[PDB]
Amino acid sequence: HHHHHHTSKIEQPRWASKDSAAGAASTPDEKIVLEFMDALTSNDAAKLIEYFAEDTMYQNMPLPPAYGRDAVEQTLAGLFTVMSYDAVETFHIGSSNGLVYTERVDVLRALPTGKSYNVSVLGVFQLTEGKITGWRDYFDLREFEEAVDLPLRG
Amino acid sequence: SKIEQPRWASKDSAAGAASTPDEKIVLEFMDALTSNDAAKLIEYFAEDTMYQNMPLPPAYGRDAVEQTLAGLFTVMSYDAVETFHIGSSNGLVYTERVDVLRALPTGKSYNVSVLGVFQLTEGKITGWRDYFDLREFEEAVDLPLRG
Ligand SMILES: O[C@H]1CCCC[C@@H]1O
Ligand SMILES: O[C@H]1CCCC[C@@H]1O
Ligand SMILES: [Cl-]
Ligand SMILES: [K+]
Ligand SMILES: [K+]
Ligand SMILES: [K+]
Ligand SMILES: [K+]
Ligand code: NI
Ligand code: NI
Ligand code: NI
Repeated sequence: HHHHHHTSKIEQPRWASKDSAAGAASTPDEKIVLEFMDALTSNDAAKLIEYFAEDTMYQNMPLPPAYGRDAVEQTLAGLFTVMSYDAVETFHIGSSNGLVYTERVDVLRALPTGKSYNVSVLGVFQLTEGKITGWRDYFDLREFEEAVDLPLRG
Repeated sequence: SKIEQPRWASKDSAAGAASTPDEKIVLEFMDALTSNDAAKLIEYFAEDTMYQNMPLPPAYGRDAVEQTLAGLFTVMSYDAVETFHIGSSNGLVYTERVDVLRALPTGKSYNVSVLGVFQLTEGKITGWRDYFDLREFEEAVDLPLRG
């Protein structure tokens, strides 16, 4: 067992547009996505999975995709066993053609190690009738792993 | 040596097409990338810009950006950049794409899954940030970039 380490709080980057609309909802889809982000910090897969279509998809890119609502829940749940969302901060959101884009920092705690880390993520969401048909997050896995002693690949 | 379109790519035939003047530019900026000319690419940038491949430190200012590009270009070159999804809002443009990248010391290639954001002011880039996993690139082409 290891104590919860300090949770370093979130830098507001120099490149963060200070047009305060850039990080604000503008479509019903965008509104949904932002709401979904807020749900992450609940670390509850049953809460999250309701946002998804049956015919959906989910992938942290340095990690294998989950195809199908059933696969996605397993992946989500799997993740929630070694890590936990403390905070999700979306600097920029935007949409087009059914896709929504979020520039974020996620604040995560590796459960086994108790270590915390702030992750630069750019995610894309696909919606269809208010339901997530795809969710893909882009980030660098090695530096999260190293930061919190949690080898996640393989 | 091609790029297969992944089963999750929007079949919306507009999704990957440039939709606004800012998105036309970004799409052009990336054909320009296969030139692998830092001197040319910097044309698209404003003086008050920044550039970061997020696994690597940011480059602030146009001269930094150019140099960091030039440096990158010493060890690698693009061969292709296919863009599946493109969209925008509030002067930011997002691209989901695949960069085929070749390592100059080893000759080995790797297709990189990328999601990038661009900030434009009056048709000039004032921010370009690519999100991707660095490790699987290195491991693929045997070219370390973050010791
Ligand atoms: O932001 C990412 C980082 C860690 C894996 C899941 C999360 O969605
Ligand atoms: O697309 C990325 C992948 C390799 C590092 C630089 C490039 O911009
Ligand atoms: Cl799909
Ligand atoms: K700047
Ligand atoms: K917005
Ligand atoms: K839009
Ligand atoms: K488009
Ligand atoms: Ni231990
Ligand atoms: Ni301890
Ligand atoms: Ni501590």
